Amino acid sequence: KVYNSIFDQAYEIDPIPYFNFLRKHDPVHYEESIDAYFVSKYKDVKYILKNNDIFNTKTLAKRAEPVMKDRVLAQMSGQEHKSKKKAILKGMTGKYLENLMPILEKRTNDIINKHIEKKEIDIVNDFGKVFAVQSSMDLLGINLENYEKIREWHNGIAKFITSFNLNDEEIKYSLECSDKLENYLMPLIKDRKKSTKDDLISILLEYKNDENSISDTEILALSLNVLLAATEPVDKTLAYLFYNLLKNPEQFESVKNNPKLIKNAIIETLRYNSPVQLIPRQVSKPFIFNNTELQAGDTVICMIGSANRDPEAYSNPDEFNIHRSSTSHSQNLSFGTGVHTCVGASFSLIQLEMVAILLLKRLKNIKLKTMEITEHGIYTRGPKSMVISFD
Ligand code: HEM
Ligand SMILES: NCc1ccc2[nH]ccc2c1
Repeated sequence: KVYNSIFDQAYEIDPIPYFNFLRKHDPVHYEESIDAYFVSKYKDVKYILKNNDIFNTKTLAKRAEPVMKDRVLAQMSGQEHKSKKKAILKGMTGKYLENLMPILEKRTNDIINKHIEKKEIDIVNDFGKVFAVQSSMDLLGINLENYEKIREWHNGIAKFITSFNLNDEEIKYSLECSDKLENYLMPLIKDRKKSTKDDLISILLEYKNDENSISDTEILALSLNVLLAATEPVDKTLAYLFYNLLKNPEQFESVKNNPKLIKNAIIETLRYNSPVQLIPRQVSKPFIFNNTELQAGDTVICMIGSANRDPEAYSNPDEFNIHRSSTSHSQNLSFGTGVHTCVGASFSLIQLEMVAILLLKRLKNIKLKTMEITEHGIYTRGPKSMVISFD
């Protein structure tokens, strides 16, 4: 009936032609392999995410609980969601943020110092994947000793969350990974209870729901939620940022000349190469977009990358342009919108600006070595490698 499928081999290699086709010819597109509709236009994605009652987050509960071990922020609503969301934000704002950022500068310079004498560095594999997990561990309060194993287990859990047809042996490994992370993490939650530090895990322990407190298994689930949420997109976005700047030498120079433009470059990178590509919701009642009827219990999947390149929301949407100013410009959907918008958005922009500015300060006469990237992932998406040389 319809011959263009999200799961075509061509899609993961280059989804942009698919974005353009779907928005123009099938904006609410059914995929029988996973019994879900993919939503490609900016207007409809925005509407879905802004109407949490019609499109709720219970979808993200069977695709999460197996590894998260208890309730995650997305599953919550009402006063509980708002107050716990505020608790998490407390660990990346105020005094917690003032303390964290010097530490993330250290993380960054320690990685740089590991590679500076080789005169090249892989922004994906040498920097991004290491910095991303370490920064998440520092946010939480986890000692960097076992960070290599933390990365391994994180990868296994993330794969279960971001995948669509896992086989039985792949599933069993993702679960093992989450037990090892639980086995590792629960003892530190039990130690943090007594001696209390100034980190996010202690914030969660001091939480007061009137006079109640989240169970340890729920602190673990929320701690795992932050670990997964903060790690995955940081690597990808840093790589995309430097790739796009170097592929547009004139814009790279504008940033070098006015470093303030770096914030805009990060935002444009998040729009152009959205590292979180899909956001699922469950339909709570009969509903219709364009011609396409949806029923209660159906699953819709917002295509963030498609929406962020919608010509109805941006002029020249498929061009990287750090100087976009609000013929047509909209707020991008890379952090979502509405009730469940990313709690880490402001911290992410601050952390990414710090790292980019330090890389630009210490690596002189940067030159691209990976002339053509190859990207992988349809749920979370980024380059396999992104190597740069420097003096
Ligand atoms: C460039 C970096 C990041 C991007 C692109 C990103 C993207 C997103 C998106 C698109 C959502 C919405 C998911 C939905 O509506 O179902 C989300 C939610 C969330 N993100 Fe991020 N995120 C990033 C960094 C972070 C960081 C650093 C944290 C730190 C803890 C974090 C924690 C969360 C949490 C807890 C949620 C759930 C929000 C809620 O349910 O109210 N993320 N993120
Ligand atoms: N907070 C960003 C984010 C959103 C969805 C995700 N699915 C797996 C990891 C992950 C991270």
